[PDB]
Amino acid sequence: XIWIAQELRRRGDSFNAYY
Amino acid sequence: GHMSQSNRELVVDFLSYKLSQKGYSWSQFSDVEESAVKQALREAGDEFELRYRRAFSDLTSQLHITPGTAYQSFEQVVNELFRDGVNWGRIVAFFSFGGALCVESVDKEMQVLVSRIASWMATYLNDHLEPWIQENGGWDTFVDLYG
Ligand SMILES: [Cl-]
Ligand SMILES: [Cl-]
Repeated sequence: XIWIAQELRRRGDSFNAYY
Repeated sequence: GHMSQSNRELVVDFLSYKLSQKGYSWSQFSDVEESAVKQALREAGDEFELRYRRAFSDLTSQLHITPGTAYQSFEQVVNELFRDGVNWGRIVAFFSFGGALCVESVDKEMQVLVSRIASWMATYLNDHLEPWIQENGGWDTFVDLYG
C-alpha cells in the first residue's frame, strides 16, 4: 504494498502534471 | 490479437531497454524475442527514474520480495496504484516500478522473477489499462504529450 503504491501515485501524479 | 500482442511487445521493449541500461540482457531471462511509442515510453521511464530512483532504491527490501511472495505483492501494489483512476503519469510509474523490480531481482539472485514480472505487467496493461488508454487518445496521445 500500500505504502509503495501510494508513493507511485503521488509521484506519478507529479510526473503527470509536469507534462 | 494484434492489440494484446503489441502490449506484450511494448513491455518486452521497455524491460529489455531498462535491463540493458543496467548491464543485463533480456535473452538471459527469456526466449521471447524504434516505434515512436516505444521511444517515448523509454524516455518517460528514464525521466521518472532520474527524478525518483533514490527514493525507490531498495524495492525488494521495502516489499520483502522473495520468489514466493512476488506474485501477490506485485498485484497489490498495482491494484492500489490504479484503485481510483488512471493517468499517463501513473502508467509511467507502473512501468518504472516493474522495470526497477526486474533489475533488483536479478541483482539479488531472483532472476526467475523477470519473466513473471514481464507477463504480470503485460497482463495488467491489457486487462486493466488498455481500456483507459484507448478512451484517452491511445498511445499516440502519450507520444504527443511525453514523446
Ligand atoms: Cl519515499
Ligand atoms: Cl487513495
